[PDB]
Amino acid sequence: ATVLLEVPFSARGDRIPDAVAELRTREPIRKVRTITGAEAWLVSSYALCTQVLEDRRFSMKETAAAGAPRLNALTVPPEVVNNMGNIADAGLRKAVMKAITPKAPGLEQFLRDTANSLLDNLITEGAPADLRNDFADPLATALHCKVLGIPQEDGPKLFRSLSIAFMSSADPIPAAKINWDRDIEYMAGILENPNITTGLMGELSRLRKDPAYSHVSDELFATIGVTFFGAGVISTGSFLTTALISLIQRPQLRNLLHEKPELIPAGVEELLRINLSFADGLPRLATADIQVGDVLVRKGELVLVLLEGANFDPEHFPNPGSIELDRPNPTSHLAFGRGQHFCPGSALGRRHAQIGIEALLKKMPGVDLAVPIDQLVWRTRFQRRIPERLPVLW
Ligand code: HEM
Ligand SMILES: O=C1N[C@@H](Cc2ccc(O)cc2)C(=O)N[C@H]1Cc1ccc(O)cc1
Repeated sequence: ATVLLEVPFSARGDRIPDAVAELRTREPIRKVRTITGAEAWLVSSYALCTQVLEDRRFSMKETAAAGAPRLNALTVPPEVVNNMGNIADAGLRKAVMKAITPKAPGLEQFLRDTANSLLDNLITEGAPADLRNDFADPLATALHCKVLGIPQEDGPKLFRSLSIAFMSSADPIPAAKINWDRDIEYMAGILENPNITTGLMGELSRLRKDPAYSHVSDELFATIGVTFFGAGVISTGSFLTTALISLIQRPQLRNLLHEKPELIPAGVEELLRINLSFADGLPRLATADIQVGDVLVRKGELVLVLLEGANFDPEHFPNPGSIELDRPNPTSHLAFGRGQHFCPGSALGRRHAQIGIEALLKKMPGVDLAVPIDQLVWRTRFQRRIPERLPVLW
């Protein structure tokens, strides 16, 4: 006799496990056990994933309630699970959104110059190069320092928190609180620094002294900086890293995008659709009894939305494992979520990858893995799937 299915199925981010297709066709909502020992519903078809994400009765903020079944332990204060709600209630949503657009002046040129500079340094050092630690992550870090308006030299200090902040742990993590309190204090100091006049933190620093915002807490202003740096850098760094693997594995596609770079936006959209960067389903707590497929989810139960369940669903994306640049529904994937909590940095994440890949194909058109693919070391118990090193030659 066996147990309930345990999630996650695999930490590998280069291929989807066969178990996902069997679950989707046979039991697209199914009971699973999480690493905390809690039970949850796993949803794995495009139709049911979209239903859950569009129904606000499946709540993200209630996942932080005491005594709720948990996917993993919180690494942030519980009020921060409601981060975007707190931002909107303070009247700051429009300000935050206009600061993280890729259309900000100098931003695209900064991204291009930084990507080229990183790749030139790698070419000078000679092969093998590590495209995660010496390209994808520094590019994500540099981009978010610029978007935030904070010194580039402070990027690596803030980055150091992320290997702990985004763990997917059964128990609370002592180091997460140490790093959180320290990073909050850094961002509080940025708000009092008169040299910080640009980017998101420059705008928040001005709004803090505006009478319309005098009753917004200093804690919220600092929290916006820490959370947007952290979520943005881990999400863009990890997506670009695993998109580069998908590209390297497909020399025909790599050659086509090198010859016709005007197809890079459509290629990136497919690379988003097939991306396995999210290591766990997205969690929601049922606030009511809700019918999902054949199952009545009860109030208080945990539901997990499996993004690669939806994004590889052949009923919505025929031939789902194939990158096809002429699909009729190309942005209808769930890589950025759906509904109330749709990613606010979607446009910035697209541009980061587009410019990173464009620069790579110009400088490194023969890029290939320097080791057999089974030699990549996949990070475990983490909210993203990423290889620890990505050694390439060219
Ligand atoms: C390719 C890059 C990215 C991917 C794949 C991605 C993916 C996602 C997904 C799937 C969600 C929904 C989570 C849920 O519903 O539980 C989300 C939300 C979020 N993302 Fe992104 N993201 C990316 C880039 C960014 C960037 C660049 C930023 C900020 C600079 C950012 C900040 C956020 C925030 C703050 C939320 C919470 C939204 C809310 O609760 O309403 N992300 N992201
Ligand atoms: O809990 C949150 N925390 C932050 C994201 C975050 C989590 C941990 C951390 O150290 C920094 C930011 C938020 O903006 N909203 C929510 C929901 C969330 C969680 C993870 C994620 O990848 C995206 C959204």
